[PDB]
Amino acid sequence: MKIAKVINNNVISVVNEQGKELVVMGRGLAFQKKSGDDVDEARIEKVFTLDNKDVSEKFKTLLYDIPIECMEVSEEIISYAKLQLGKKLNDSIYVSLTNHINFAIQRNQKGLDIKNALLWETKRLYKDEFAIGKEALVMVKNKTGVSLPEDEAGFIALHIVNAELNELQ
Amino acid sequence: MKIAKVINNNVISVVNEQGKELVVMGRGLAFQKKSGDDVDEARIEKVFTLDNKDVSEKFKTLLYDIPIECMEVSEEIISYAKLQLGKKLNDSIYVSLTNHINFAIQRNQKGLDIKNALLWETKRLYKDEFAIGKEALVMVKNKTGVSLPEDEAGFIALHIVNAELNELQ
Repeated sequence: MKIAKVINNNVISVVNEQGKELVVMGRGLAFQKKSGDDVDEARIEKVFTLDNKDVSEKFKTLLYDIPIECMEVSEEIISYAKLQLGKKLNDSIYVSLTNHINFAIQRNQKGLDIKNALLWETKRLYKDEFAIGKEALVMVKNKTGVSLPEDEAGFIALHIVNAELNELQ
Repeated sequence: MKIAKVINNNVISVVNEQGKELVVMGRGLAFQKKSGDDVDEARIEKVFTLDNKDVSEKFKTLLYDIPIECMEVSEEIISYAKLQLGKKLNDSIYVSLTNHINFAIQRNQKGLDIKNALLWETKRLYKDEFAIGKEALVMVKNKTGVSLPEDEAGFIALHIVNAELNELQ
């Protein structure tokens, strides 16, 4: 990607090929470089990505209202899953668990649980991915303490199967 | 949220409680205003949120890969679903469908088919959420041409129920 705009020597503005402007803070990113030049990845300290407030209505509350701690947790949870599967999983699961863990905490406080009505079938039909979900759950309860029931783990397994881009082992 | 850092009159830097530094651009955001003061909502024209090269492993590819068109579509999908349900669904579904749609396109192109073997149970067990999922899918396929089968739609329904705040109506 290339630098399109320059705010200062350290902070530059990039337009990704995916049509998204990024603001990258680095140290001397515009120094000894030019606009239209490919963004140096060594001097990158911090990156900022564009929220287009007109289009990104609800998208805003993800990047605003999700605790960074929960973010790390979810990233590491699915990194665990990705480590076990070997496949670069669909990005959808990562963001779903950040809100889902936070909502699970609230659900736990409410004294309510959700049920997976497909669980009896799911447990048998999807053994490995459910097991990885269980292992992930172990990681969840050991890192945060949040314990989700098998139903909820089943929903995670459903997201895992949607996250698996082609079974090939 | 507060304006903590100021690069110029139109571009400011917020430090959110969720440990997120934000670069918000808007005409006169720092104009007359002060550090520690709240970002003027009417002067918010463009927002940028922090992406960390170390922390955001997968979280990075979300905000990089997602096209603005697909974002609009997904916001509209959930808008349809949210209008039908009258429930402000969990934030996960919005971002999950942007990736799910892009990955579904890729899935369709690669010739990856995933038949939901749970769908046959889902028919009776998940009537409304799946029906609305289908209606939303109709909307997607008419607007974009991107057509998914009942199986994939069923998986979308699983995402919907994970984003559902239960039947609290």
